[PDB]
Amino acid sequence: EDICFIAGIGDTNGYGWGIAKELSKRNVKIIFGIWPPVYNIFMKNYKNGKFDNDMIIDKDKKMNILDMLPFDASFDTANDIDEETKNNKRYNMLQNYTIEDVANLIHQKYGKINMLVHSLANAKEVQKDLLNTSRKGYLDALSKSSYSLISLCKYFVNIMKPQSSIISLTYHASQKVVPGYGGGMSSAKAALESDTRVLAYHLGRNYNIRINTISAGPLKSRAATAINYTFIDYAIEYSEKYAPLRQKLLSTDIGSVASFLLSRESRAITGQTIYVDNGLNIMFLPDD
Amino acid sequence: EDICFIAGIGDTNGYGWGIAKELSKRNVKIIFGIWPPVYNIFMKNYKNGKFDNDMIIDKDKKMNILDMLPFDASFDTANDIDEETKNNKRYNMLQNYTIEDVANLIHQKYGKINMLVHSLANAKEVQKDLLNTSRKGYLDALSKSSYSLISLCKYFVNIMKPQSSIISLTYHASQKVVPGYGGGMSSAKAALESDTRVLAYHLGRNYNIRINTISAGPLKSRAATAINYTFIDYAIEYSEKYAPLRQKLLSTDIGSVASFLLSRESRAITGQTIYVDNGLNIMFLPDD
Amino acid sequence: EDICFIAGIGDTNGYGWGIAKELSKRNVKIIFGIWPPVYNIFMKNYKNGKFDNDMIIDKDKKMNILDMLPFDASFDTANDIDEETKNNKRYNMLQNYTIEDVANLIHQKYGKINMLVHSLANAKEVQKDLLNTSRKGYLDALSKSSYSLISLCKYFVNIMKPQSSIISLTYHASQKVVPGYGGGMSSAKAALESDTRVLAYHLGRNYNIRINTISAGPLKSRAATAINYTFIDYAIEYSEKYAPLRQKLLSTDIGSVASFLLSRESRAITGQTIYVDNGLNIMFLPDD
Amino acid sequence: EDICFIAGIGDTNGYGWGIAKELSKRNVKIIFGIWPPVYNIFMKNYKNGKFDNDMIIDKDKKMNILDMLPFDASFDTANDIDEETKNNKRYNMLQNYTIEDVANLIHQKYGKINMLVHSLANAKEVQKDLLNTSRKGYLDALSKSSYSLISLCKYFVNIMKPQSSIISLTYHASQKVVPGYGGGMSSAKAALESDTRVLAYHLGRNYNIRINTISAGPLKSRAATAINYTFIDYAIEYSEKYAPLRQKLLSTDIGSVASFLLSRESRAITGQTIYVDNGLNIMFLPDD
Ligand SMILES: NC(=O)c1ccc[n+]([C@@H]2O[C@H](COP(=O)([O-])OP(=O)(O)OC[C@H]3O[C@@H](n4cnc5c(N)ncnc54)[C@H](O)[C@@H]3O)[C@@H](O)[C@H]2O)c1
Ligand SMILES: NC(=O)c1ccc[n+]([C@@H]2O[C@H](COP(=O)([O-])OP(=O)(O)OC[C@H]3O[C@@H](n4cnc5c(N)ncnc54)[C@H](O)[C@@H]3O)[C@@H](O)[C@H]2O)c1
Ligand SMILES: NC(=O)c1ccc[n+]([C@@H]2O[C@H](COP(=O)([O-])OP(=O)(O)OC[C@H]3O[C@@H](n4cnc5c(N)ncnc54)[C@H](O)[C@@H]3O)[C@@H](O)[C@H]2O)c1
Ligand SMILES: NC(=O)c1ccc[n+]([C@@H]2O[C@H](COP(=O)([O-])OP(=O)(O)OC[C@H]3O[C@@H](n4cnc5c(N)ncnc54)[C@H](O)[C@@H]3O)[C@@H](O)[C@H]2O)c1
Ligand SMILES: O=C(Nc1ccc(Oc2ccc(Cl)cc2O)c(Cl)c1)N1CCOCC1
Ligand SMILES: O=C(Nc1ccc(Oc2ccc(Cl)cc2O)c(Cl)c1)N1CCOCC1
Ligand SMILES: O=C(Nc1ccc(Oc2ccc(Cl)cc2O)c(Cl)c1)N1CCOCC1
Ligand SMILES: O=C(Nc1ccc(Oc2ccc(Cl)cc2O)c(Cl)c1)N1CCOCC1
Repeated sequence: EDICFIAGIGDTNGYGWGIAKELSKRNVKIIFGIWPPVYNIFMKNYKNGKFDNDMIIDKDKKMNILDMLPFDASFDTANDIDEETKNNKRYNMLQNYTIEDVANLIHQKYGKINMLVHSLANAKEVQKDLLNTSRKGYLDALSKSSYSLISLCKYFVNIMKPQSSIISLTYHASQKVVPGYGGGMSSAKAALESDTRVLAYHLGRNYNIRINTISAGPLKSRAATAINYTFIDYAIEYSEKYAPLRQKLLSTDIGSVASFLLSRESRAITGQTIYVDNGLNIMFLPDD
Repeated sequence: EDICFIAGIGDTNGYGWGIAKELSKRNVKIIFGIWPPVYNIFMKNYKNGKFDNDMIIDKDKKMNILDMLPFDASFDTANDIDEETKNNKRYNMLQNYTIEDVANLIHQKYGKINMLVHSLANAKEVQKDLLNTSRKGYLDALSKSSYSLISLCKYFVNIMKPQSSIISLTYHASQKVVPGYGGGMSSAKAALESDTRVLAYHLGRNYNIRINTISAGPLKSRAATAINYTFIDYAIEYSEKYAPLRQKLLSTDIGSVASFLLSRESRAITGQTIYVDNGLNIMFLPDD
Repeated sequence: EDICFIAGIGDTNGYGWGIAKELSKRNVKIIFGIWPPVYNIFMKNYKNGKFDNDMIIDKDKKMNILDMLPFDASFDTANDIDEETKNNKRYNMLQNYTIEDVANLIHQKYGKINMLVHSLANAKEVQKDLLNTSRKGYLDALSKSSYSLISLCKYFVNIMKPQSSIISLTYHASQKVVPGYGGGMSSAKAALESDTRVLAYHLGRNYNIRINTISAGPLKSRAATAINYTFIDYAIEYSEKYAPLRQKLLSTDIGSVASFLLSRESRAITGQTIYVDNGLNIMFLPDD
Repeated sequence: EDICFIAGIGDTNGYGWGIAKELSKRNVKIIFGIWPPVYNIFMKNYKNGKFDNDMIIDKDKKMNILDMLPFDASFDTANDIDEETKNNKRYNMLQNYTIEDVANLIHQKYGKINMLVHSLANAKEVQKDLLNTSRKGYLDALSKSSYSLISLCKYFVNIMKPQSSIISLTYHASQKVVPGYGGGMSSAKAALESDTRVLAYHLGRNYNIRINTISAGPLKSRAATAINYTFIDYAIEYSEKYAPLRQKLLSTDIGSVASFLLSRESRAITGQTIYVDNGLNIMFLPDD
């Protein structure tokens, strides 16, 4: 009897969605954590069947969405959330959306979960290059994109079965330089990729939980479109031109590998950056 | 209905067998390629029921062994087999056992296959360390345990459908040094992990076929015992003491990962070393 | 005519000192940036000849200390420094010790410098393990240990000659897990190691400056003693027991490599993590 | 007063020569080991002044060539040289040219040496890609360009002082794929980079000798021209266009790094691949 929390959703054009579709294939209950600023739009959009098409699985199954909670990766507990976001139009008429508040809500309603997905990123200044990034700007990126992963584990470790599994999405910009991947994201993902290891050790030895990370090719998600003729269009162009696998990478191409990593079928794998990127990661020089 | 060729089983105590079992679970049909030295024993042993306990699958399955063929990875085509090997006690009574000849035999009997497993390694002077390995010994190591992959691939690709997948097995002693892993075994493993990428580019672009490699943790196999209470018993103790996951590492743990990679679930992963080893590889210092 | 700024000093038992001794060997003017809280103790200690012994270079040379400035890697400009540290006993009777204020002071007095050393770390919670680290705690570590490097480059790029060179000290805890290396340091060093690359590209293409990083073995510095029978005593124990180079790693063992990296003799090397650690980094399993 | 043996010079257009020059600058004495095919030409050419322009060092130095010996890296001892090679036009008139024989010759003439350079690579089927490389071709690649290092080391160690150092040259196509780098050259390079560690452990612990390897950028050498406006001209264009450092890569750039590693300045570095390549290796995506 299986439950998965997915932290990081605001639409259906991302990897979290990809991941939720493939998990559904093996009958796993999905709990979405939506960033509060878009929680209400996402919810109204759901009710109104915008995703009814996107919720279909090959074999005549609905995606089994157990619940849909506001979730904000920038605050660990209730006592971390500041006054300005306390007023905030959007945040104001929701509650219990810190990391710890949602680890509780979920636990409260459905018991122990046993799969966890970190699928979120923010870098206020992704626009700028690493050199022109401000401290405040850089640290937000690390807080929201890297630390949040640790913070999830701490709070969710307590509501997880043993032999549970955690994942997290990463990008190659942390190993090799991609110009334009600014704001400290590259920085942020390096730490993620390393924290993944150290967590794998603490989580592995103490609770017998596994944690891994998926290094993803480029997908024209709502968030990648925000980066920028958008660098995501160029990343996909190059990738489909040059990657050893000449096909088009789909969000479920990631979903399947994730479903695998969240399953027992992978009990011997932990602390791994796993590359799901049509093989681009292995190339040095272009063919032309 | 998929068919897979596993190159290099001698007994039910290896990773090959582990991979055989887990594939069977997913209902894929098994062609075993066996080293002539041990062909007749394996065959005799199999007939006498000795493997019957070992062919038990959890959900009351047997094992779909489609065939058991003599096979030797040193010989590419028939004009390679030297007059001595040709005439040897073991080799004289057997036929069609070069890489090309079994690629043909299998094709005639069962048509194009879609999965290919490389689970053999060999090295004359394995007991001698790198410095004291002869040229003859080292090139032999590489020939048997590295090149056989490139050759398996040259010949087998033409009897494989597109979207098919190929995996091999490696050891972490290619990346960081474990002394006692001699005779150029480290060298061959490092070659095989590089070969794995170059081939992922050629096979990827030209056949839309994927190739990957599992860097496995330590197992008490027949051939791991051969290294000179032995180095493998020490390895298994270290792993079970110092690895993030303190569970005993089972060949079916590798088995199920190999299964995953050979399936369509892994359609966007290629050219990668995947570690299946309880996460030992992430450790720098023993905590104790 | 050569000048080097070294950001991160409070005594003579660290790597910055090691680095300053070896640079002196090739007649490079040294400018120390001391953390304000210990600036005055360090200065009084200097005047009183505590370091007169440590200032000797093999070949009858004094270390040429051009100047000694208070320097605080946690504030980028004057407008970043808060009220509490504005009162602060220690900080209060010093001025111009932000990153930008010192890039100016130096420039003002001696012109363009042409070698830059980042040799500093802070992680408030190094005591704890990654899991038990707080957000505030983690982000301090990244701010002080990782971001500061970027911040140096931005401000110092402007007072550097072209063909200048920058370095930074790192630790293997970012690639492989060392238990006990907590507080987000591991995290911090990963980002450093990656920022080093991305900076190498921006700095390389724009100003023709090189930037590299030195991955150091363990040294019983004043700061390592603070970590903890102190994990630094254990790190050295293991290292001297097991590293391929059986000798004792000295702070100048690092100093020489740094002097090399800061010289023109290395004009083709950039964005590199360079391991100066008696070779420990390359080992998997112990000998026993 | 140090002596170094450079294995593999054919002309003044390679990295060997570059390494020869930079060493000379540091006043170390040069023993050249030359491949018999080109021995007589090199020698004749040298006598006729043709290299005199090329032997200019900046600070009005010449070059301290202590000796120029015939040398062939395929033959370990004299009982290896087959009757055919023994009798060949080029090989018949020359003597003491196996790895052991020159290790002896040099010892008799000049006593124990302290520096050792490995700047040779060779591969029969370099023009064919990995998939289409024969077993014969590949093992030949490995024999010549990989094993010769392990053998140079077995024999030369006993005519080397402790604290001595050994370097070899590699290409980045061992890590990420550059197609056109065939015949198993990628494979040999990957072996050599693994060999480099295993040997750093054996030589480190048993002789207190260091071994490292320079992964060089592209140079218009004689042997780089041989690969089939050629692949190397494309390589040089890519490097000079897309690398962080847009300066033209010169063999003396490698030269001076090799010098550094062979000196005591690098006493704490061993088993490493050091990249000397204008930082190209850090790039994932071309910015343009
Ligand atoms: N698509 C790609 O090109 C690509 C490639 C490689 C890796 N990735 C990674 O995959 C992951 C998913 O990104 P995506 O591409 O699916 O785009 P996306 O827009 O679906 O993902 C970003 C999501 O995170 C949310 N978010 C931001 N801050 C948050 C916070 N504090 N709390 C809760 N939610 C928050 C956003 O609202 C959004 O829903 C990211 O970590 C990204 O770094 C993406
Ligand atoms: N066992 C371990 O502890 C371990 C750990 C990590 C990696 N690996 C790797 O996994 C793979 C399989 O390991 P294993 O322990 O299961 O080995 P194993 O005990 O199954 O023996 C390998 C098999 O290959 C066969 N073989 C040898 N030479 C051959 C040739 N020329 N042609 C055809 N067949 C040949 C042998 O008869 C043997 O049955 C190897 O590549 C090994 O490097 C093993
Ligand atoms: N010795 C080792 O065991 C070892 C090993 C590998 C790497 N390193 C790295 O080497 C570098 C130097 O450390 P060390 O071992 O020489 O110890 P150290 O005590 O000399 O270095 C820390 C110095 O940084 C200073 N500092 C802290 N925060 C600062 C700030 N905001 N502004 C200015 N200065 C500040 C401290 O006062 C201290 O002088 C560090 O980056 C460390 O991570 C050390
Ligand atoms: N040139 C480049 O663009 C480049 C780039 C990266 C790495 N490298 C590496 O640097 C090293 C030297 O490269 P290079 O371009 O200077 O080569 P090169 O043009 O100097 O040729 C190598 C030399 O080795 C000699 N040689 C070949 N086989 C031999 C044998 N069996 N015994 C003794 N000598 C032998 C050849 O005569 C030749 O002079 C090689 O290992 C190469 O892989 C070269
Ligand atoms: O954080 C932002 N950007 C952003 C950028 C990259 C991201 O992810 C990736 C996208 C593509 C690749 Cl190829 C890799 C990625 O990791 C994500 Cl998920 C978000 N914002 C919010 C505030 O400012 C506007 C944009
Ligand atoms: O090649 C041989 N030995 C050998 C050594 C390692 C091997 O594989 C591994 C086993 C354990 C680990 Cl931990 C890693 C491995 O790679 C294999 Cl399959 C075989 N021979 C020939 C000489 O004696 C008989 C066995
Ligand atoms: O930042 C702190 N600790 C600290 C820890 C490790 C450090 O460096 C290293 C030391 C050893 C190795 Cl082996 C590696 C290192 O990177 C440094 Cl320079 C500082 N503090 C200040 C506040 O709390 C008390 C201790
Ligand atoms: O082995 C041969 N070719 C060859 C190829 C690459 C080599 O080295 C490299 C050159 C450029 C880069 Cl960019 C990388 C290299 O490693 C070397 Cl020294 C030699 N032969 C034999 C057949 O024809 C004559 C030359």
